[PDB]
Amino acid sequence: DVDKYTRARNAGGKRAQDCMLLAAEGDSALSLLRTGLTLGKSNPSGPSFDFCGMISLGTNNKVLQGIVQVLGLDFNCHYKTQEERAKLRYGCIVACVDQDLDGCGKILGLLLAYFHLFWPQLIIHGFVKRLLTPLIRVYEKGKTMPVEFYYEQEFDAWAKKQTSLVNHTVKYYKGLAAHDTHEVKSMFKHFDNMVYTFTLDDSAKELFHIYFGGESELRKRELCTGVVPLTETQTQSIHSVRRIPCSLHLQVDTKAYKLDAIERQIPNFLDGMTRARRKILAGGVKCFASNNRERKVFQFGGYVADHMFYHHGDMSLNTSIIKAAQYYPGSSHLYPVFIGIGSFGSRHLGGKDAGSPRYISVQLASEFIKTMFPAEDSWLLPYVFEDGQRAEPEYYVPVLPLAIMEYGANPSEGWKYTTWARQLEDILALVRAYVDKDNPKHELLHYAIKHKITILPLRPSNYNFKGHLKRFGQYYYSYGTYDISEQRNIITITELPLRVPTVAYIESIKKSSNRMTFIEEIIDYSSSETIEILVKLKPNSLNRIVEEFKETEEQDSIENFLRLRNCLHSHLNFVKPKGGIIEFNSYYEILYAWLPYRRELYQKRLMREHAVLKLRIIMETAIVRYINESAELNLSHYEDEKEASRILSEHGFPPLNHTLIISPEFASIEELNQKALQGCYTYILSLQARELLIAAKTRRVEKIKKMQARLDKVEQLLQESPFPGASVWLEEIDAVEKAIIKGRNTQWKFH
Amino acid sequence: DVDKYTRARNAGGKRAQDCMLLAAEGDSALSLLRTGLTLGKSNPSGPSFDFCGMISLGTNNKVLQGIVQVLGLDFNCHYKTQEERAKLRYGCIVACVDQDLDGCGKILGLLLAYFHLFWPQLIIHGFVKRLLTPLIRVYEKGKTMPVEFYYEQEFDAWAKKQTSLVNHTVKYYKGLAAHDTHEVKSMFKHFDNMVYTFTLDDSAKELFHIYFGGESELRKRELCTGVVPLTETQTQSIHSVRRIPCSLHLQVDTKAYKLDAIERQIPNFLDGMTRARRKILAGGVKCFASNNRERKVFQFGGYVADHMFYHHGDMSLNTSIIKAAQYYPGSSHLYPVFIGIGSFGSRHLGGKDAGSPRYISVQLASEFIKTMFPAEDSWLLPYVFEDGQRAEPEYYVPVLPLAIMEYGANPSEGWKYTTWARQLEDILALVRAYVDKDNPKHELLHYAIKHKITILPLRPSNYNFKGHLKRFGQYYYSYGTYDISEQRNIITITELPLRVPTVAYIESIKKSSNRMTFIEEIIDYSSSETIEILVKLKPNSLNRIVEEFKETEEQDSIENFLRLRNCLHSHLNFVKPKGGIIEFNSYYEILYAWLPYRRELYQKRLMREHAVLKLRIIMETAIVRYINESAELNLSHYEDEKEASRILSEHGFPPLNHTLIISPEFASIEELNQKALQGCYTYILSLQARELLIAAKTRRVEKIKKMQARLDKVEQLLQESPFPGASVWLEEIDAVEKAIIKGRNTQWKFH
Repeated sequence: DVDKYTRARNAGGKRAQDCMLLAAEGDSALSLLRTGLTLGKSNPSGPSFDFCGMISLGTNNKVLQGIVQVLGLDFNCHYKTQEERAKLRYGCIVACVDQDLDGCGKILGLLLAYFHLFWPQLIIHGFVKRLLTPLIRVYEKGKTMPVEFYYEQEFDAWAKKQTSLVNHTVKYYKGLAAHDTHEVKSMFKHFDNMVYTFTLDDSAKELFHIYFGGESELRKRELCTGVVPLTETQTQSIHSVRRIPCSLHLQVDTKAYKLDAIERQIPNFLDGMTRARRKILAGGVKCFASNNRERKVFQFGGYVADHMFYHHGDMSLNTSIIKAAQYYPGSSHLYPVFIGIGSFGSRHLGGKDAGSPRYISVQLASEFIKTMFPAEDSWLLPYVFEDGQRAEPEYYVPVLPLAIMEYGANPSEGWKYTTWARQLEDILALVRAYVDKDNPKHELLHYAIKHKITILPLRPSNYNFKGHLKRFGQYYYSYGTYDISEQRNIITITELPLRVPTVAYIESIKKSSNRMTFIEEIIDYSSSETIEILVKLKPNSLNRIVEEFKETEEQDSIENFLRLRNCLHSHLNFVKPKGGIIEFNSYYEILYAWLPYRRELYQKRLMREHAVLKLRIIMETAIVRYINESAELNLSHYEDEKEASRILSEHGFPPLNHTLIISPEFASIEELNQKALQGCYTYILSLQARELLIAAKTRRVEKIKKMQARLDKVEQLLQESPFPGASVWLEEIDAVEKAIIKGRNTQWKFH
Repeated sequence: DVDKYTRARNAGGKRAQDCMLLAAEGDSALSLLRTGLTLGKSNPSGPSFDFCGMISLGTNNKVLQGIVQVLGLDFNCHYKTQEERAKLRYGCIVACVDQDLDGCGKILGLLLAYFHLFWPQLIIHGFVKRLLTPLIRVYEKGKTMPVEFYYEQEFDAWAKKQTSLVNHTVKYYKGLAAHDTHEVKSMFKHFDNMVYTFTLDDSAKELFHIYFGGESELRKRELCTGVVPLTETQTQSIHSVRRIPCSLHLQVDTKAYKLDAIERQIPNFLDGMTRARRKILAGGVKCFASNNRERKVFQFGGYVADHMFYHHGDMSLNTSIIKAAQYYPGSSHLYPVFIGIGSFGSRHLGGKDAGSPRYISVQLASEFIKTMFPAEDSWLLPYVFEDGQRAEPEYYVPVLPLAIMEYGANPSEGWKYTTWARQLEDILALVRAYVDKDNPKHELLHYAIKHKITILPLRPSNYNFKGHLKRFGQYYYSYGTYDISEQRNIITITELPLRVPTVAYIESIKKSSNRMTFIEEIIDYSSSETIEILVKLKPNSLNRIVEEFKETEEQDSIENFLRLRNCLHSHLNFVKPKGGIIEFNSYYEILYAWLPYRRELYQKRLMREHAVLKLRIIMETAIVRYINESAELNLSHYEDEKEASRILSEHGFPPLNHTLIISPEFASIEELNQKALQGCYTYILSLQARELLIAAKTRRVEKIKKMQARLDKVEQLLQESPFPGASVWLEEIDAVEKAIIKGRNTQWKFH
């Protein structure tokens, strides 16, 4: 009487120990198992419904009770003896789960933890097993049998010794549903050698406690370093004899699931955005690069999912896109990525009153984005590859540290992550002092970096805030403003605390029975982006209010009667670039850690530009040479490109990689050098007729002069006193500041 | 004490009749109203929270009770006198809703119906009003004031008398959230003249009954003709004095909402697909046109939303994409649009056991789609324009009628539309008889079309069905198969009825108490795409079953004890091309109606091909002429394109529209003629250097000969005995049949 349970024919009988129970993650996995278990004559030696059943994974848990019932497990008894283990209705249980994060690692980790908590001996004696399907298959043209890898590292090692992947197709199978019909048949042909047994080692005892249940502050230490992939020796030992240590599964598969959940809520300290928000920014740059023509939010959401591999659903995608374009006092973005065209929400509902994505249009803030996130060094960043395809970068390195300049909050599902934006002027002073060698505090600040002296101040931003920011002890408090009307017995609230929604604030007063004894009517006549709230007092309650809140030094009676004060508690917990959690004591430490990344990115931006510019000078010089000699190198008298290319070679024209020189993209300098000069003469054969005109040639000649002048400039930029590219960094800070000032003069509309 | 209610300052007082209550559709609309009502000094004469309140639209309805409470309405009293109407707390109620289908038409239609049912006099005396915001604004470069239209007909009339729209930007505001900050201020500057009053006329009484309540069978006749837009005279009368008749609102706004809901679940009879599925097919053709490289379902879903204006959410989009690629016995698609790579579901769960769109990849069935939906006549179809941008076509006209060859369910109401796929051989015989003049039944069939004689048979498809299709009376029945094991008292079900899921079938037997008295265990050992179910009988129940189901002549005792019979009930209700619902008595009537559309599409396909081919011959001849004279017309000795174009003109080279001739796109013959010969010389100036080679010229010269030969062929095709393009239609049927046969030899994998 167990739902989605297909019993084996021999289950519970004399051959019960020969039977295996397949635990599938869901209905799709069950369909795959049913296909494999019913191959019949096509797979004579493979498993069938003889000695093999299926159960769906879907003490109080109902699905776990079904597994116990079908297996005949008893909680009190310890299966320390073979005779006792023979009482079970199945020989073993095999988990068939996806090889993704919400697969093995969470579903399989819980299953291992459940067995480890109650029946540790079953894991010791090999009762719990796992189905390890291939993760990557490489298909080559002309070959029907692919090369299959069970780990990412194995494919990487194999790809190193290939020197060519143009004729190889690489497909990722991170879920059971990804396997095609012919692949399912192949796996069940060798079903025996893809069943792996779990072993309980000494390290698994504490690891199970850390990742499942128990006290915190021990799981936190684990999640502060990142995931270490299994080495080649470890994988080979797993493959040599098909036994997977429980510790190895927990510290790779389960930790990666834990880190992924955190990375969805806590941003990287380099750019101050999460992976979901980084996909939107990366997708936003691509979508609006050609033309900054406004798109509907749902239309742009489709672009991000199609290009940036966003698979978490449009509900979260549209919400995150809308939040990226909201601009109001108290919004999470002081400098929104997008320009909001329509009603994107107000401070009164905390941004929850945004319009529908169907009618709401979005547009990239081109002036701010192109200066804060330069496109030149976006090729130089490390990138995330999802199923072998390039996705949003691992992190951005903006001109100014966005993790410091914005407002960030997160629900208490892990580290708290509260961030309060610092002043733009304070941030500019610190960065300019670090970069400008003529700054009076340049030497002082550099010496302070290595000694943590924080010579310059970082203060909370008070932009779009008509209140007071006061510091008492070690905390800042934001105060609202109010007006008292003695004649008509009205207290008018003209400003709320820094990030307090209006509607939620009204409910806070209304749910306070003590304060409602002095008031009878609250009317919210506030405009958009401005607070003006009518509080109707009782006829003689104004004097009673003063004597009930005592007017402490930090908070006035009205500021106590009306909750017009809040503490700016900051929890500076971020995600490291290589993975893990880093905790910062102060806002300066975040800025100090971001400085080396931006400093080194400028250095490697000029090195690549120097290499690219040198190649482009060679190519444009050859093109100009052809235009002058095109009349007497009249290619119309030659049969085809092969003959034309031979003629060009005999005249000394250099063979070049046309596409690589035009668009180097994500090419390293050493990769660029070994491929640029090894090409063809397409850069000549693809020249249009309009390019041979006198004016067209003259513009090309002038372009060569500019590159040669720019080439000498780049060499000077590399030999700079503070560090290479320091002057480039300084002028880009000014450009960012002008964009921010222009965006603040408007309502982040820019036109 | 009403939620989301902002009372006016003068509401309920002496100036209560001067106050107006704004009823907003949602929170986003409320934010827009708050912005407008609090402009203050910027809008001195505009409305403020004086004499104006806001209420949210969200007897038993809680939201309607709030409106009654704030307005002080009494159900029993009839507001036939001015003195009685003065008791209301507000002078009037104004509905602020989106100008889309799920705006005015549904929310506003229900509000009008609610007032009409209880207080008809309020509508008569003008208590119920509407805020009519601009629907379309046209912005011209250099002008800050746009041209605003409240109806799409007004914009169409205005666009007719415009020379060009190259310097005009057209934006659609179908929701209140679409209005930008500067547009909201402009609307509230003239708030008075955008408030329209509803009037109750004689025709509104039955229209309110038809569209709201009143059982049915009277609304069906209304929804069988399509929406008639308001004429110019009607709109001008509405604008002259701002009064909107209730009948006009119901017959346009409310009716369009009703038709849109039906069109989301009932397909068009020309292509047998709904608007949502047509977007996926149209998006699928675009996405996989360049390369049929497989993409994840969520990735492809993003493409459809971004390009085909699919705004109904990824939950329905991913489900519809998966259904379009499912191929199993009993699936809705006998000829799926896509190739399913992965686990897309099985017959056991009725396709509900599909894999997650994250791990599931999709690919276009290029061979079948390119033949069933030719790309050459997809330019000629009428197209849907959403917010002024081209979307999926209004309908497709395939080579064979897809509305007849597939299975339709319509699970949720909607005229109980149901279709059972007809035999492919029968359909081919009918269409070939109509098209082939040498067919023995060609003359007989043509006589039958105008007399409804249905000489040829149309039988239900039995493909992928190991059962029996029997006809008793006027209905077909599908029978499953079973095997009885006398020795072990086991009944084995080897086949189910036509579209009966396995899991749901098992529950049907288990929920039958009388049937469960004869059995104790049902085991589903069935493979994928094959039924094999173990039914364990009671030790002495085989004989009792025979005597308890009476052995009907039509239905066997076991076929009665086990529900192995189902009736193929079909309700052939479809959507007309121009809108509305058409009811078909038989399957051949649907084929007869589809024939003229496919016949005329071939005629206009050859007309446009004849025009395009004539232009391309001129352009290629000029290009070939230039290549021969390129050495003598050495353009390298001229300054710019302007000088080069002048030289080309002096040599007799014709000016041509390069882009239009190469890619005519959605251009009519008359539009093509007036624009093709009016252009620049880019077709010469954009020629690459590789095009001047001897082999390149020779291929171009041979291409001209093929077009000239093809031009004479097209002229012969237009003068054909049955009708123009009959032979083209005949040979395209063969191509479709080969694609279908090839797709059936594989599992619709084509590999």
